[PDB]
Amino acid sequence: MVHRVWVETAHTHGGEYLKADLGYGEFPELEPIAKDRLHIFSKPMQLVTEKGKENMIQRGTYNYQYRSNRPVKDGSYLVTAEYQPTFRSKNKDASYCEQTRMFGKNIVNVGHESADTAIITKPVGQNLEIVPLDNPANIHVGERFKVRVLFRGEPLPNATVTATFDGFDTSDRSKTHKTEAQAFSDTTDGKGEVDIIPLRQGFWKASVEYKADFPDQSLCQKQANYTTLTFQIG
Amino acid sequence: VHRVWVETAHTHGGEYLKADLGYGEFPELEPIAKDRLHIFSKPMQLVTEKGKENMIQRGTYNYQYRSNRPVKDGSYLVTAEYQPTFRSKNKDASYCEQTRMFGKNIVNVGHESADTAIITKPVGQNLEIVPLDNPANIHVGERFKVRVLFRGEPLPNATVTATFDGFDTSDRSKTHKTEAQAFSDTTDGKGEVDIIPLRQGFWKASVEYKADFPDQSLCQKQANYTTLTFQIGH
Ligand SMILES: [Cu+2]
Ligand SMILES: [Cu+2]
Repeated sequence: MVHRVWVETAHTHGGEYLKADLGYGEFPELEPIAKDRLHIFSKPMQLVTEKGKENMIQRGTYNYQYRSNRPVKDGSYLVTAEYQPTFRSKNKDASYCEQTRMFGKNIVNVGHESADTAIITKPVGQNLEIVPLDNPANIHVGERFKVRVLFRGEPLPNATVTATFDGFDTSDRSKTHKTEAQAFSDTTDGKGEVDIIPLRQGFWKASVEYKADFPDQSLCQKQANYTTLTFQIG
Repeated sequence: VHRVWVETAHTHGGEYLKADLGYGEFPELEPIAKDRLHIFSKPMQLVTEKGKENMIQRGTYNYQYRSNRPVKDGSYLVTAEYQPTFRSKNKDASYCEQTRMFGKNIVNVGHESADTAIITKPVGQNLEIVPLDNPANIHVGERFKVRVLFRGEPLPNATVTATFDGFDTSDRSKTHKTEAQAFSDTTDGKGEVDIIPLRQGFWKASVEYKADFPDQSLCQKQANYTTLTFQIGH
């Protein structure tokens, strides 16, 4: 089971509590975070609004449910989740250390006709980050949704960005646990940007991963980053 | 980056089969340049019940081929090969790399032809996409199973992408994009993957594999780029 990270938000109208969910596992099926994984999510998910980044409270039936501190107004906001860095041993004969980090970012439009770009287009500081350059509410089927990929604050050229949606691939309860089939794939340009072309309406997840050398070679050797951006089309 | 694919005209029973060798950027057919003629030193092959036969290079442009004889209703293969070429590569050192490319097109002659006897048998391409079903039976959103073979054996964990003519067209030029894919997934332990087409049209599936060259005394690395073209819908 690969175990990737993404973020989901329920339909929220202005003035009520924004409920969100931390998906850790196989998209799009949410699952409770296991006992041996809790230390990985030591820091709660964050809500990004005009006042900035604020912590969310882990309230709900399951341990992956979060609720906003105060009610939220209409606008376009971000919900971010982080898999805190973990170290593990790998090989291939001269085993080595790898640091895994994962990030999830969800675009949430609180209120109909809300398609702001001021907040959602600003980088939030994730090691590997997908910054939307437009609001998904304006993107119809067949239109292009430009995003930028940033690694360590700089644009990432030639990075493979894939994208899928809930209901595209429907199989493999647990028999393979393989990564889901993608409905889109393309590489970023020199400015780190790529146009996602959605062919279906629904809840979409875009994904990018980068593997590189760890900065401090005297502590660890490799670093792997998996990042997703979740949004709505239509 | 030039790649190999095959296109076939709409063909009925009793007429010659016209096919085109695409060497370049899909789906723009281009004449094979003077300095590239030696690479395509063997003609495109037509695979039928009687096996593999050479096609005849007839037409205004040098990428155009016809079958030797009029073809009957059925399901046939048209294959093209970019013959192995060696080039030097630097990292710092210098090593030999052999490049080979393959293309295969499933062509149904007759409006009701959905045979599988010919198109599902491997042809012997070093890197090959073997269809396990006829695409004429595949409607939009259904699964089209293929297997990937490398040196005759199934190739697991290989990335297969797919796109169609007309998917990415914006601002295409001699120095631009339109490599965007409408599908991407990895093969399983049996080398099989289900392409899920979301639109009708002229589709191309692609896979590549970089490995060590067999005879390390002569060359070091090998790179294979392989295509499968087909029609979805009518
Ligand atoms: Cu509503
Ligand atoms: Cu016809």
